[PDB]
Amino acid sequence: THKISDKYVLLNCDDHQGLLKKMGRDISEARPDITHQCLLTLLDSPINKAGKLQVYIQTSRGILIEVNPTVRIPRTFKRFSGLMVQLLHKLSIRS
Amino acid sequence: ADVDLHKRAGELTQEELERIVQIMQNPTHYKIPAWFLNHTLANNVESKLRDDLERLKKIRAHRGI
Amino acid sequence: IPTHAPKYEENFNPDKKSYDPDRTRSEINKMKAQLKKERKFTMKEIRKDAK
Amino acid sequence: AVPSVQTFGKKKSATAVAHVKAGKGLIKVNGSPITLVEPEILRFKVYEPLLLVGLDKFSNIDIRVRVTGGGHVSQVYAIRQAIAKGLVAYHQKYVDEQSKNELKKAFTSYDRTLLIADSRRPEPK
Amino acid sequence: DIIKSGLAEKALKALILQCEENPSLKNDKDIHIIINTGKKMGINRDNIPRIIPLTKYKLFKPRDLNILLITKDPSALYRETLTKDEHTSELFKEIISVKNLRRRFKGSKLTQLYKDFDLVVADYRVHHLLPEVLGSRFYHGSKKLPYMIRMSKEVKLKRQQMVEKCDPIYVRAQLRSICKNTSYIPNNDNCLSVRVGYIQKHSIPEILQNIQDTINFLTDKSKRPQGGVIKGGIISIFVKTSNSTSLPIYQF
Amino acid sequence: HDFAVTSSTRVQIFSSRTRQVIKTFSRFKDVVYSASFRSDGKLLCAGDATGLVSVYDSYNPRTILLSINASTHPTHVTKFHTQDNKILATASDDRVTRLWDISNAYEPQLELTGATDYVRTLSFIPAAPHLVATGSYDGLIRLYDTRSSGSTPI
Amino acid sequence: RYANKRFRKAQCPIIERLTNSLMMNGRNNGKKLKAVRIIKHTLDIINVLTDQNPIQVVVDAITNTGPREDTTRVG
Amino acid sequence: TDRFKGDDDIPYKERLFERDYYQQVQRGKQDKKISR
Amino acid sequence: LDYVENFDSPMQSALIASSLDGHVKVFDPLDNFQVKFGWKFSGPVLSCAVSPSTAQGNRHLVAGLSSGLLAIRTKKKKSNNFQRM
Amino acid sequence: IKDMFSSAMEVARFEGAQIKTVSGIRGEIKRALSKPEGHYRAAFEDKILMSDIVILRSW
RNA sequence: UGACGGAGCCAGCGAGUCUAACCUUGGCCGAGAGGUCUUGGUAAUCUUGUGAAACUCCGUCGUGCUGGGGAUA
Repeated sequence: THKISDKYVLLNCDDHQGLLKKMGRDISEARPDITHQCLLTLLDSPINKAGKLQVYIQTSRGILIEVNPTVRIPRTFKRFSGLMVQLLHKLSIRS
Repeated sequence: ADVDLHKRAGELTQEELERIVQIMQNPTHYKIPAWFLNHTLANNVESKLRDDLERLKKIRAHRGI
Repeated sequence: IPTHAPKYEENFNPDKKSYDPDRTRSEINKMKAQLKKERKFTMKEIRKDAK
Repeated sequence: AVPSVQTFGKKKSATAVAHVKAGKGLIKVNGSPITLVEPEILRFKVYEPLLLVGLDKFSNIDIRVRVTGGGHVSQVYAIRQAIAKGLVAYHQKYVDEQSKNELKKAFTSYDRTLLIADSRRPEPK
Repeated sequence: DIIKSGLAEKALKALILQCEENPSLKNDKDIHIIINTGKKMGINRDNIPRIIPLTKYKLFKPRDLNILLITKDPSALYRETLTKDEHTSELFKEIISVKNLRRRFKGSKLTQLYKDFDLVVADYRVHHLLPEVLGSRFYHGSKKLPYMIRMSKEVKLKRQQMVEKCDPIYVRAQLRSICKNTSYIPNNDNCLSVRVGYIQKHSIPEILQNIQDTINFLTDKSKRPQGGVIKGGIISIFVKTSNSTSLPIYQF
Repeated sequence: HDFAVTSSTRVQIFSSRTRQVIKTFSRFKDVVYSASFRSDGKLLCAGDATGLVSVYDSYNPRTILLSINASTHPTHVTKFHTQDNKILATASDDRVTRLWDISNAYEPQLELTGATDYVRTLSFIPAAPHLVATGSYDGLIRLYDTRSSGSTPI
Repeated sequence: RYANKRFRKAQCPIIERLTNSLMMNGRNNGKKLKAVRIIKHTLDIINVLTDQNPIQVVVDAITNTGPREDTTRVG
Repeated sequence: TDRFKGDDDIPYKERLFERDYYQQVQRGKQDKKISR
Repeated sequence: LDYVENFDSPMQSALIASSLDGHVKVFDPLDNFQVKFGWKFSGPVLSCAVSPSTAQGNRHLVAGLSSGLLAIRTKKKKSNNFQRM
Repeated sequence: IKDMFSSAMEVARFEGAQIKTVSGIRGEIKRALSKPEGHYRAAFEDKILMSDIVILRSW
């Protein structure tokens, strides 16, 4: 997450030019879309539907998230970003 | 209502269940002892207290934050 | 597997408080925090100039 | 004119005075018998000075223990220490010394906190 | 002697029609008379509520009010032989002894207890040591003040100990008498307040008849245990609810 | 000196000094079918109409010692071995009786199949403790040596 | 007193070491009579499920469970 | 129960924005006190 | 069915059987399983038992009917100076 | 001390003052109490009695 | 590692003629000062000594949390 001056954004690769370089990191890393497309794959695969799978995702900052199988992940990207910000800042997301 | 104290709720005769409903439905007629069965003020006094506190700051020599 | 949807507020700010839909608990809680911080600040100021 | 022997047992703040005299065989704690010592899962902590050496030692003496202070487990520990060192002291005084230090060997081989309490603590590391 | 007249009825009508409207007294539901006597009744206020017997109007039924029973030391005999008897099996809301009563209810729990029950009835043996157990809330005034009951119908003689038994028809009997009749507590001065009637359970002629009942019983020559207390000339009555003024009756 | 009576959804241990219920087991979830004491009398098995053989200890109805999830049909007869003390025979409306070990109550130590209709009775042979005489609704008192395979009566 | 020298706890009796390890959480620190009571109950039902010595059962449980190698994270 | 149906949208904040003996005797005792 | 053995009885061993018709009957497996006594209850007798061979006390026979009720029948079982003188 | 002030703001204004009873027992206002509004804690020379009146002379 | 409801039983500190509420409804006496009596509500870590709580034992129940203005008794 980043505070923007009154806004909290998930650090995408495209919502900025140089927020990552004003913090220090490189543009070839700020990739939340690929954990989005992996959440889509694991949460639409039939083994999740039969309930023989659980997902844990973990960040480059070592922040471990347990992803339940029953979650209806938002299929578009910016809903996912706005959801992931409240995940990182409320520590829990309700049904 | 004379129904068994240890029967379950499925095993009930219909006269016994309607006897339960009757006993609940007219309780004072059945001489049941009647002991068996039984907002903005904060907002307005709080605005007066914040009025009081504003007056108390301004009679002294204060500032906000 | 049953499929529930995740409850969240879009355009979040964790420092800002959430939207309780009532205006007679949210506003009295706002003026609770206002009354507490202004009371503590005022009487701290007057006890330090009393010292 | 009667033989009598008084000993003391102590744990954390419990105290237990045992009077041993020549009698019929009756063991009493606070007036009630020894088989009514609570909390009843430490009744064998009270019973072990008896069963360690056999009830034929006790069959001619009669002990009585007055216990005061402490909590439940402090009281059963002061009771068993009072019973043990009272029986040893009666056997030193009015029965023979051979039996006295046989009883001392039995109680010390089980645990010598039946006879010597841990008294002064702590350590400055 | 007999006092029942149009001034008394006028006062009670006016007070009823005042309490059915007056918003500062929308909670008090009780009619009390204030007997003003001339001479000072000399007997000191111990807090034993003596019973004024009414003749033809039971003013409270013993089943539509919460009853707390305070018993002797072990309370096992009283609790079982009260609760599993079917004569008194549904009569008492709570039966607790003095020991665990003062274990459980202390402090603000006593205000909750006072707001919880509506008739405090205690054993006559342990009644006298209630005022430090129960607090000052029960004894400031008299509306939840505890009543004595005997439980055994056995007298105590010297040199021999009372056998312990309780009698549930007797406890129902005197609790029926307690909720049936009304009660007064004497004092040293001239004033004396008695609750007679209710606000909507009772009507004006029955309240007047039991008022006159209490006048007879307090001014009487006989009943020198309980009722011979107005030994001189009674001067006035007033009538009030718990937060009203005092509407005067029988100005002598 | 006690006898366990199976009514529906409660098992009542009566005593034989006063003939009244001393103890009662109420916490079943369907109709309870079988109730039997172990050979030593230390514990009690009860077969249920959901296939959940609950074994309590006798003379304490509050400690469910274990609960075997047997077959999905109603288990109808449950009893411990008469010679052994740690195997429990439960037969159900699955046409198969089972010898569970009450240490390993996840899989049965023998699964006596071979029946064609609604096994309702067990017995054990009182001297040879390998021999289980089961009985079903097609006549045919089948009986099994347990040292062998167990899917075929001898 | 089994915690004032280095290896003296190696001869506290093994039922007591099991009891002392049983009474540790945030909830039941110090409740040794509760832990003694539940060790008494669990030895009763070990004997009633497996007709053998529950002291032999707990001795065997120690000797089976205690590992024989392990990895330390190298610097 | 969602089979690629996803979670639904939520409406906007501005979408939720744009949418007598008594009285005689009590005055008698009052005037009695004031008379004294 | 059930069966008792060597209990205190003239019948050395007994097999009693319960048969859905009110009747529960006892057969003696020594003289070729002949019937010897029987009881009749008020419904279909669904299960029966008797107290076992080492009961040593009050000896019981219980039969539980399909009607919802149960029947139990039982058979039941100066001074030291003066004495020293 | 019960009522010589009406609120914690007044006691905060008058913290640290010297008070005394009518029996000459000196003392000093230590801290405004929290729960009742005009009450405070004072520390005296020795144990004052319930029958006394504390006093703050001011001009 | 629950929820009710009883029973059992165990301390150590602490002894200044000192220790401690408030707001009311009314009656009478008194010149007033005030006294006494009566009454309802709010607050309460009880009041100086006896005693604890956790604990032990016994009966009953039985393990997916919560809201106000709308709707039916």
